Amino acid sequence: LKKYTIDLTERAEQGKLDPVIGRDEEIRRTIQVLQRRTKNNPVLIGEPGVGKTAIVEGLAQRIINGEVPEGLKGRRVLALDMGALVAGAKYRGEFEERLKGVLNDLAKQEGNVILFIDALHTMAGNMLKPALARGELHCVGATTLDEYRQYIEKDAALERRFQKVFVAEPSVEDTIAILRGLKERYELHHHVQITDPAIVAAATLSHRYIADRQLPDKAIDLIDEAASSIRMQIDSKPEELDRLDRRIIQLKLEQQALMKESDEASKKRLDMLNEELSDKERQYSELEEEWKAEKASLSGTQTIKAELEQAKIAIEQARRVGDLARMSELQYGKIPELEKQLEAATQLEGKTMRLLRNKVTDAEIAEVLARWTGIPVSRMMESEREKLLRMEQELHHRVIGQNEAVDAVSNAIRRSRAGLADPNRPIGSFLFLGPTGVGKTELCKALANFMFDSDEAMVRIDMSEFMEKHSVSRLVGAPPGYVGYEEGGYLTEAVRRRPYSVILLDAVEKAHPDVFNILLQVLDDGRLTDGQGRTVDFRNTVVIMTSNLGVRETERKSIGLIHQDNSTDAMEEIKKIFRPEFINRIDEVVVFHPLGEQHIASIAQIQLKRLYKRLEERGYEIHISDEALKLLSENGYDPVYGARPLKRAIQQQIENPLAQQILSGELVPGKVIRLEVNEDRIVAVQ
Amino acid sequence: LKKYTIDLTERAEQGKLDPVIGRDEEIRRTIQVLQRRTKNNPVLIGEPGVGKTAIVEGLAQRIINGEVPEGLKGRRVLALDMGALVAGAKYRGEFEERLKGVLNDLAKQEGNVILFIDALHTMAGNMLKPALARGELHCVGATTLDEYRQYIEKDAALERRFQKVFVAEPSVEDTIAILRGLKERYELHHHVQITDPAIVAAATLSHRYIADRQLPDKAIDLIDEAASSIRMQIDSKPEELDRLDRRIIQLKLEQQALMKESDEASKKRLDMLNEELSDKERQYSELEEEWKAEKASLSGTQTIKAELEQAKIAIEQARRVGDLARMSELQYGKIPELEKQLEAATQLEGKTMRLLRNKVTDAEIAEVLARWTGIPVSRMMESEREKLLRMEQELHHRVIGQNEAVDAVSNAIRRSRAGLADPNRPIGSFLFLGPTGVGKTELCKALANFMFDSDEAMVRIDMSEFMEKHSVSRLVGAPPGYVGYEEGGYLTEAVRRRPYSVILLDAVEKAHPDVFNILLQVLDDGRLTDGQGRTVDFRNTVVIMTSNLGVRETERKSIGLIHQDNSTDAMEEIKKIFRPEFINRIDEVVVFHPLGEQHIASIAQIQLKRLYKRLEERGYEIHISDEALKLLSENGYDPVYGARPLKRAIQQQIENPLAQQILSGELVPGKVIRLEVNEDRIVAVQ
Ligand SMILES: Nc1ncnc2c1ncn2[C@@H]1O[C@H](COP(=O)(O)OP(=O)(O)OP(O)(O)=S)[C@@H](O)[C@H]1O
Ligand SMILES: Nc1ncnc2c1ncn2[C@@H]1O[C@H](COP(=O)(O)OP(=O)(O)OP(O)(O)=S)[C@@H](O)[C@H]1O
Ligand SMILES: Nc1ncnc2c1ncn2[C@@H]1O[C@H](COP(=O)(O)OP(=O)(O)OP(O)(O)=S)[C@@H](O)[C@H]1O
Repeated sequence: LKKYTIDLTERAEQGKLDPVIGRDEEIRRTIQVLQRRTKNNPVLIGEPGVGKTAIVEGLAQRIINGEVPEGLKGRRVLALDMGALVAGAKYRGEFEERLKGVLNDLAKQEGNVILFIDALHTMAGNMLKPALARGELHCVGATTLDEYRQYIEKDAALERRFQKVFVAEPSVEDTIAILRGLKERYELHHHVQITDPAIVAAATLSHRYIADRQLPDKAIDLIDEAASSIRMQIDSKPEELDRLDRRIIQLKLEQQALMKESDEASKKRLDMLNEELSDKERQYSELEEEWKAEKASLSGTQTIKAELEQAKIAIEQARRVGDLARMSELQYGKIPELEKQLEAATQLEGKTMRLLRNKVTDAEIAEVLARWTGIPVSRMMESEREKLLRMEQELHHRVIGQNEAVDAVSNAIRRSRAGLADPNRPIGSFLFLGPTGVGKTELCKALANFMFDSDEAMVRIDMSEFMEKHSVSRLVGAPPGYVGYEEGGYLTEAVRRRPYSVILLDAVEKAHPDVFNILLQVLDDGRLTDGQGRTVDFRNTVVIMTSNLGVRETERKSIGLIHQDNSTDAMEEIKKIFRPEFINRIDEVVVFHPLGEQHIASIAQIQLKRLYKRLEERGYEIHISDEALKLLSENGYDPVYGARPLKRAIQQQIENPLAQQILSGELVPGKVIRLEVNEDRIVAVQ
Repeated sequence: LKKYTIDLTERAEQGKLDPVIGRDEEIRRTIQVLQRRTKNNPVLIGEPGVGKTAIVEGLAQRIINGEVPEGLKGRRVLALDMGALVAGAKYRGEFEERLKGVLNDLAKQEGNVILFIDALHTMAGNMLKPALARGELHCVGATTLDEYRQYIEKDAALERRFQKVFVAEPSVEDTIAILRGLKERYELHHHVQITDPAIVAAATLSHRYIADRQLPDKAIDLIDEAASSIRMQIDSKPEELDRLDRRIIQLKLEQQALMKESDEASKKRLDMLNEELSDKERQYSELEEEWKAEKASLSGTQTIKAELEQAKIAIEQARRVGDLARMSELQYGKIPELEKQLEAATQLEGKTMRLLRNKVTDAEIAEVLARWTGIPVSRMMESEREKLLRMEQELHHRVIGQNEAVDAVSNAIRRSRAGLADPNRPIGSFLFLGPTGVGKTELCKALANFMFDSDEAMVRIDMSEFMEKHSVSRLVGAPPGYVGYEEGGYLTEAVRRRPYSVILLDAVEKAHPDVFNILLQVLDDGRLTDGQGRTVDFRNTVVIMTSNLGVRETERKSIGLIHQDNSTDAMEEIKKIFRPEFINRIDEVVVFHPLGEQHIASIAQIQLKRLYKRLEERGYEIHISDEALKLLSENGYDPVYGARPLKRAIQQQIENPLAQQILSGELVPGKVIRLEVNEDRIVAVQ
């Protein structure tokens, strides 16, 4: 027992370990397990970073304070040491001799040690199950749920002797009570000051966007590491003193260079640099000496921090012994004086700590979490009126015409960012009708590039492939007997990879109606459960649906024809192909129009602009008359596609004779091109 | 104590560590990890040779300069001494005894000395875990990726003990700056001079051809071995001296035989050999003397290297301790003068160096890599445009005929590699018709064997197989839960293995127009989604499509008649059977004709080559009459299948009775065979 167990109550007796904060329902709960005659060995169940070892240790603090119930007193938690057990040796068989010897040793201690085990399922078990079953060994185990189920949930010793009690992770305010629990410990680790929006924003946003790990832990190493970064920033010499310091080192060692001067007559002219030397000396001693004043302020601050910690260790040892006159002479004696000189120190640091910032901001936590997640917290919390009001201009950068669409859609996005919508629905539910490549593709990449900040959030799934009855098994999930019964279909994998994404559904009318029913279910729910066996949320994505029934009616219906016509017979075609309660579950019915010749001209322009970039690579620009712009305007257009042969007319009239000529060497970089017209085409000239 | 530890800091103090170049950021991140109290122990995660130990030692250089922040002021780093554990460990158990005792007197140091351990996955050491749980020491680790992932991913304690730090393989340019750093160390240790394009081209070729190692280490080995080999040339006796040494030692053996003369008219002739001894000994003496002159001057400039480096060491320690008159003494004093007569020595080699060479150049680099890889210096001095011009000639070496294809397609490949169009396209997107066995895969393996230097970049696709809905399931992949998804798409298999491929397609019009549309997605964007759905990028890959619908008119338009008309009536029929989108996708509408009659004779003797090898292995030699060759040309040729029946017509017609005649003994080895013509059969004649 000298070799294999750590007395946790000893380190609690030195105050070497932190107090637990909160979670006394779990503590009392475990106390309600420890009382028990059989199942003397409880099983903690929880995730990493939860606090279960702190449950054990604060339980030991309740032991050493005697605040545990009577009879539970008299026994001492000495937890099983990791790596004292096997431990490390050349042979096999040592493991069982050590197991035996510690069982004889706890046998001769007569229960007065209660034995905690970290990670029960890893640490076999031959001599264990009898002494467990007798109840003589009053140990304690702790593991996770899933690794219990895979270590095993099943077998008779494990389910027999033990009692599983599981926990939750704490709530946001609960984590605030945690950080207000241990913030003094981290402050004397850190010697900084702490803002309250830093910790409530840390718990809230770390709660929201970190789905992997759990409370409290992600908040803990956010606050800890960020505060360490502030320690490194503070404890280094100030950057103005650094930028001065480099040229001042340069003049003081250039002074070393110019003491033994070669020409006292010819290089007597150096005395200007001797005067600048003295000026940099004066301003240098001023800036440095200001920083020494900061060092005196921060030094006295850390002293009254430390002496307040000594007052708290003293008052708590007075709680352990129960010396009440000692408690009064401490709490009236030391504490209010260090409180008032604390407030004088903090108001003085509110005054003169101009250059250095002991206070940490919520903005620091935003920067560190941006360095983990990748999203800037500017994008969370800039002027939301700036981005949300510039959104229309953002669209009319790369999506031309189509004002009604960007209005209704954009306002829907606005009230989505409001939070006024249902948290039991996906974000945006939209139907689009119109030609392809005229801006639909631009709309998807544009909007995912706006909110989801990249074009990658778009997921295209065509429904033209999905015709037969088996199409639902294709895109959703397979039946058994197949690997797709572990894989699922396309959609579940798509949102399964990208939680924050945009879903695109092309030519959606061709499918069987069995598709359309679960389409109604993802319209109602924002959830669906796959062949694999998991629920997949859609509360962080927007479904975008396109059909091509009345797209040969959408080329004509806008602008110049009535929406009641194509709405009547195409909603009638919905009545053939859906029920319009599905239309009740889409949010908007959005219609597009073909482009005016000015739009077509401008998308020819911005289509050329990337070629102007790639000639900016080589060293060229290009000037084009409205004649040749009418050639790309006429040849780049078709009624069936709109803008899709634009690249075709451009490459076929332009890219091949032009870069033909650069493969002839006829074109000199740094000499500008003007694409002047040919006979009836485009030709190139330097 | 003193026995059981290496201090790195006293080594960087005594210059025993190496200077580091350009890794500040991850050092800063490392300090940000090290300032924590828990999980404060970072793990360097990167490939071997990447710079991890150098990051450690350069951090110790910031220690020994005091450049560290005041959070890490005065803290110590001492490296592990495993060899002192086994020093004196006379019996088993004493190793772990000194391990724990050294762990104790380190454990009383308590954070002042911060340990580094490399190769942490190698580290028993379960006993080292609880002292880490106490934090009585402080550690830095360094291991690999999957070592970590099998290492502390399992131990939930150790993932709370540690933390990831990644170091990627750096820029080429900072690696050049690293060589700028230690180039004084390697020129001064290695006695020679090095130019900067040796560093630059060493980085370019070393980065290009060897990715198995990492930066910087491969370039370090190139420079180290390279310049050390130049110094081996300096050591080695020159070639005039050793050729003359051969001639004098033969002159001493032969003349010594002539000195012990017996014959009158034969051996009294020896005086001409004696004056030849006078000649070769004088010339050997003079070239010998000039070699001692070059070794004299080069020895002198080596001494000035040592003297100037002593000025560097003395000025650096002079800047450490701050000895003022020593800094003015050395800086104003030795280093300008030693640079003056240093330039007298480098100018002195600037004239006098005729016999030996000392400056490290790019030819030396190409030699040293040419002696590692065996890849010739011709390959490395090949520019892009060099093989772009050599494409016609080099493929005409293998593939004679089809000058349309090699010349025109060679122009097309120069256009694609040069930058004609949008880079989001496949490199080669054309149509290459022709019957089977007349040059198709011949030209495929020719192409990939030219531009990718191997035949293996090939996959062939049959559209006539692909008439169904499992077509797409075959070539690009079945959906999940379907047959063939285990095979996937064989296209996605070979392209997913080799991204630099050449794709063959066969008889395109027999397929379904889904594959014309999947095909149309291929010819656009330089990409495609597979049956799984993820993108398969095509911008590094040439596709080749045949159609056998011109088979008989291809085999008649083969010898003599121009093959442009095959291309154009191919545009007639194929334009009729297709849509003009796909027609505008392909750039050159090509068709592979069968070879000429004399070219058929060339193919025939090409197959005869290995046969004649087998013959002259045994002393045989077949001559062939051109007429019997012509009978093979009309016989083994198929107007349907080209010359595919020709090979089986060779073995089937002649070779089995040829085996009966060689094996008969009738045909005698050591004798010429001519393929004379006894009757309509071809029968060999001795
Ligand atoms: N409610 C809490 N009160 C105090 N500290 C807590 C609390 N929750 C978590 N912690 C801290 O979070 C860290 C991890 O919790 P632990 O006490 O080690 O238990 P754990 O998360 O279950 O880890 P285990 O038990 O080894 S799997 C410790 O530094 C705890 O002090
Ligand atoms: N910035 C640098 N300046 C100078 N030398 C460097 C630099 N980075 C890497 N090196 C060299 O690269 C060599 C190999 O890298 P290491 O520092 O050993 O880290 P490594 O990736 O762990 O290599 P190992 O030890 O073989 S696993 C070192 O010995 C240095 O000589
Ligand atoms: N242009 C050519 N030059 C020389 N030999 C050729 C040529 N074309 C075909 N051959 C011969 O015919 C054989 C088969 O033709 P290939 O070159 O492979 O064309 P193919 O379409 O792959 O026909 P296969 O291999 O039977 S599917 C080759 O192995 C050669 O022996």
